[PDB]
Amino acid sequence: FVNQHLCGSHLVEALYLVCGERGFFYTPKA
Amino acid sequence: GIVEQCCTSICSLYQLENYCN
Repeated sequence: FVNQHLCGSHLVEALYLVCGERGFFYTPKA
Repeated sequence: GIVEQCCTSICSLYQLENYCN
C-alpha cells in the first residue's frame, strides 16, 4: 500500500502504519 | 524531502523507513 502517491494526511497515515512503535518524523518542507 | 519523493512522485517502503525513528 506504500507504492503510490501519498500526500498530506495520506502520507502521515502511511508513516504511522509502517513505523509503528518506532514513531517517525514528518518534515514537509525539506 | 519526503513530499518530493512520496507525494509528487511514487513512494516506496525504502523511502518511508528512512523517516522512522
